[PDB]
Amino acid sequence: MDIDPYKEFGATVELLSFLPSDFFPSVRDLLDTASALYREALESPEHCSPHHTALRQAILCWGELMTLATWVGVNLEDPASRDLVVSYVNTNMGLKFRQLLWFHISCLTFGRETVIEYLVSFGVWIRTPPAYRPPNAPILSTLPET
Amino acid sequence: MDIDPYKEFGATVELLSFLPSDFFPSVRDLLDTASALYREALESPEHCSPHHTALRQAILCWGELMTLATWVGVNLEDPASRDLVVSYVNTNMGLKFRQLLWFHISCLTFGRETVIEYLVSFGVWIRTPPAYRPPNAPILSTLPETTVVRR
Amino acid sequence: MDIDPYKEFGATVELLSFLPSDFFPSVRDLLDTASALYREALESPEHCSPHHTALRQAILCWGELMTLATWVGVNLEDPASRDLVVSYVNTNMGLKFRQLLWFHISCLTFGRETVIEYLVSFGVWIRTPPAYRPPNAPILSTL
Amino acid sequence: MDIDPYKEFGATVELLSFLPSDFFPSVRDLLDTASALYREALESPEHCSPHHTALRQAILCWGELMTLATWVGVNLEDPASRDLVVSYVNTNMGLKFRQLLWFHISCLTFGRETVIEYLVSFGVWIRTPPAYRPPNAPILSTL
Amino acid sequence: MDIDPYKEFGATVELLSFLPSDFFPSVRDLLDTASALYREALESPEHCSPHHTALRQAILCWGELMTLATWVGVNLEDPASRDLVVSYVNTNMGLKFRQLLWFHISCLTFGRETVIEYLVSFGVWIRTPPAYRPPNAPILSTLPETTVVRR
Amino acid sequence: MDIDPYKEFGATVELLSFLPSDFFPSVRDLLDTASALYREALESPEHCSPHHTALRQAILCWGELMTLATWVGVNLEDPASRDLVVSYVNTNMGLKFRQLLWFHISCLTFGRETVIEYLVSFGVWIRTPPAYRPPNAPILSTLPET
Repeated sequence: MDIDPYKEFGATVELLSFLPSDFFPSVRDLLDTASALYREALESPEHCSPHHTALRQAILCWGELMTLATWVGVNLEDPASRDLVVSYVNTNMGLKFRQLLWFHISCLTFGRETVIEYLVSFGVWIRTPPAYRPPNAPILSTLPET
Repeated sequence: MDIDPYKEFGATVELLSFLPSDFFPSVRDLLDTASALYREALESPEHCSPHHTALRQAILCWGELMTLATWVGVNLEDPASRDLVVSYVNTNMGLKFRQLLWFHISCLTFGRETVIEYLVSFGVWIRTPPAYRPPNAPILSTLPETTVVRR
Repeated sequence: MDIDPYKEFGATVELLSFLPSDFFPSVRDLLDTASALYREALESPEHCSPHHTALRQAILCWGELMTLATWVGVNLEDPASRDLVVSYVNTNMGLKFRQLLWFHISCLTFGRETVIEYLVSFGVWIRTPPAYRPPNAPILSTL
Repeated sequence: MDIDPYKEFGATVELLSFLPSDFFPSVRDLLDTASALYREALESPEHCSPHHTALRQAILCWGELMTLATWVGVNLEDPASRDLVVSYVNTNMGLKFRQLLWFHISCLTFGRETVIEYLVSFGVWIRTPPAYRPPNAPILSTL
Repeated sequence: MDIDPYKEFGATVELLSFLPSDFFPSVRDLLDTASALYREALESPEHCSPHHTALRQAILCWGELMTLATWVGVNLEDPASRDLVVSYVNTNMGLKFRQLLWFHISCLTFGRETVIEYLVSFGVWIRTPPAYRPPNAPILSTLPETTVVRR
Repeated sequence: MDIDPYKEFGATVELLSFLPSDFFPSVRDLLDTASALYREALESPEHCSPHHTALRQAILCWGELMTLATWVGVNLEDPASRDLVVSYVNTNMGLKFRQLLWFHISCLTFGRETVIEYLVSFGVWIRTPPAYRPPNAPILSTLPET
């Protein structure tokens, strides 16, 4: 079908592409963050959020992708095609997967509407010329002010 | 017909004339901003606002200009004239379209009165020689001058 | 973004396609009509209507296109490429621009709904084979 | 002073420009129509209407012009200059005078607003290209 | 008659002398600003304010001076004296006109008391020697610089 | 812009041109009259009228024009162009300046509406043939009748 995973939460693939691709963290860092913070909740029998549900699904999808990478590295003799497919998996699919993981984790942490507003503001700040914008790049924090 | 596109919305050409050419982002950046923010409203059959209407019209003009640039690059085997026309289109007319798109988008985003007050203050800042003015120009943003998002 | 300009006004490119391209008046005649009727309203500092807004936008766009044509005729030495560019601007782009001007002006004048029923009725009259097509084609009026 | 005569009545020179010059009837036919319909009102000692006032003024102006033509034909010996002046008076000035007479008479007859919508509708019909221009052009009536 | 055009409004020539002569913008930029956001009032038949009245008078004087410059460039076959007169008019006579225009425009926009206290504060900032002079100077502005607005 | 200085008071350049140009007094006489009558008010920090404001502005404009004439007479060696520019300043610009000064001073003295009515009546009297008009030319006075 024509399914946008972000629209049920209030965003779009176009909105998450409004940001650079080099901005999103690594799949490993995102998974470590998730395991550090929301592990008990993801491993629980209760849903506890659509965010939690989608996050479980994405984590398992990426685990299957890593299993595929390993099966390739083993059963494929051609080093060219081997490394080629592995690079494809790690980069092209990893980009979307870390987009999704970042979105859901940042939502759970700070706030869904907050994350959406941050997407918009950062995508505008990056396209604004430097002299006519704030110097520091936007960022999300849970550390209150004084 | 002596028409000012900004007089309808309360601004004026002489008011935006003080904005340098380096202040406006690229046409592509502005179009991406619009398509990411107000796309479902621009593609909507409802007159959401005059800003939306003018934005649609400007986007379509720019699409036709891109079509023209492509047709030129194809049908003009004279590289000199071809590149010359393409540069004119992308620079001189692109400047006006950047101006217009930026005005309408910034209005939709922040507030029309806010944008107009910002333009006034920025004209004041830019008309001043550099020595007798602060180094950093005014900034229009929904964020604080410190870019941090809690909640 | 695929932005149909006539969607917010209740029509579509596929709906105006009922009209041929040779049916539309000249940009000059359309602009003369506009300047004769709605000049003071287009020069006005008010959102008189969305049609007024779009009409201002289109007029300024066409003015910039004429500026382009003149700048070309001046700064370009190759007469072949010069004439090619000028003819393209005048004909191909002018087609869409007079489509738009005609639509919005006919709206202002006769009614948006009236223009829409005119479009459908002209589509009927043109789909009609010639043997049974009446000579007097549809047209707008107020009398 | 730039005094548009049709402004106080709701039209403009640019609006009547929609009408060609060969479209207007002859001064003689217009005056015959006036004398057949509104003669007793124009000879009346009352401000029947601003149209009546302007019509009286125009008729007297044209009468003085005819007097000029006759005085020329009498007192001028150079037939070249005589014919030149007479032709100029009859054609160039007669054009404006029959414009004015037609406007005011059609007002009296059918309605000022009706005349205005007629002007705009005729502008449409004439901007229309011939292939899609209906043969039957707009016209005023009461039936 | 000692006619200080600024004491009618609360200032003086000596109060505006705090501002250097190179601080004032161009006559053309000032005219564009006026035409942009006070014109409908300037052309009105109503006494909007003494600022408006004095501004009308100054604009008309400057228009007549431009007329004079043109008439000179036309009727003076001596290019030397021609350019001399033209440069005098453009620079020496125009300095005072742009002083006056800046004053009245800024008083119409940001207020009169604000402009006066701004003159005072800028006089302080400029009397201050450079080693102890802050980088940023007083700059008239309704908008705070880092204005992050979310809607 | 398109600015008429007389319309904010209720007159026009066309209305002040409705009178002859040889009718207006000299700039010197007008300035002497102003200094004799309204000097304290023009030198005061209070506005006291739009008339007073415009009059101050015009006086200073004419002072700058005289300064220009002097600077010319000094720095210009060519006597032809020197006298030419000086005559232009004195005559062409002086005409408008004395029109303005006369208008504002007569307003302050007698009455704005009175001055307007006088403009109209005098411009009609001058164009009327002599035999069919009053013989004496109109004039403004503050001297009441008996």
